[PDB]
Amino acid sequence: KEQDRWLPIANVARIMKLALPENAKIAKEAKECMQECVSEFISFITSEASEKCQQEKRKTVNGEDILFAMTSLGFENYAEALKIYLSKYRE
Amino acid sequence: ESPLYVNAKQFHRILKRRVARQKLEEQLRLTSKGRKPYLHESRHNHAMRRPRGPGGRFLT
Amino acid sequence: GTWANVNQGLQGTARDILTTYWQHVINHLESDNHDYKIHQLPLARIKKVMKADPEVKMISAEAPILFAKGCDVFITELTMRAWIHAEDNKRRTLQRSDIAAALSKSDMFDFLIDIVPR
DNA sequence: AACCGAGCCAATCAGAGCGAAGTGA
DNA sequence: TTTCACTTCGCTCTGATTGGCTCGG
Repeated sequence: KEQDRWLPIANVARIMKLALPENAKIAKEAKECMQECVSEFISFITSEASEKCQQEKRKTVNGEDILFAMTSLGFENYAEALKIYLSKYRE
Repeated sequence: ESPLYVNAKQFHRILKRRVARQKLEEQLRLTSKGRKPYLHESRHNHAMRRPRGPGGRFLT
Repeated sequence: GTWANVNQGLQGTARDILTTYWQHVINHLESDNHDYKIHQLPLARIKKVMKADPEVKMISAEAPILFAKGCDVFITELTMRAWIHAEDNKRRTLQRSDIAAALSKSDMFDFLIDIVPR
């Protein structure tokens, strides 16, 4: 479970690598920090979506709940960009 | 340095997440467990035994 | 408005680059032929992080799909924001302090106050 | 001078993906 | 009773995990 509370570090560190110049290096420190930030990002947004689902007496968190939670929590750019992505997944 | 007022849209969820992480810290001790040198004994022993080049790299 | 978070707290060249990156993300998410089996992050591990919350019961396949994409954009824009501080200090190595410095520029990152203490 | 630590390499096997079966509202 | 929408099962197969050395900082 201790490895399960984060996304795999190699996957996170690869995305960081592609974000930086070819000559750039990343401290193990920074990879672990990013790993912790990403996991909080998921849990923070999920918690907001989860509480609204419990209030409306719905057992299932869906894509639309994640987008609504993103807007509520001040990730408006994320929600708006992913809105088209969800509708194309559903068709 | 901790501010009194943070992002108004996030503050209440931040408090609830602090409560949620405290409860996971009580039951699993995960917030303070720390990181193991390696996750898996099998993958460790693998890496240790593997044929290596003179530069300490895994061989071609 | 909706896109304030893209440029929030950034100056000069950094503003143009992050805006161009977000226009690149928007163009990609608006594209018509996605393969929903191709992601940088595993869906099962995203779903496990969500299920760490005992308040969460059942999760639609939609949610980890949105997060896979969302988390990529998050990691990318924060790493690009953090790199600014490495360049400021004439370093080729990204350090934890570079991420901490980046978080302080936008209130969008306030939810990480406990993950990366100030 | 001495020290610190991230990239480099690729094979195993933990586990991610997936179809089938199980669950319940 | 069947249907719907998820979980859990069973299994196949793949890509994340992994450390000794170098040499710039």
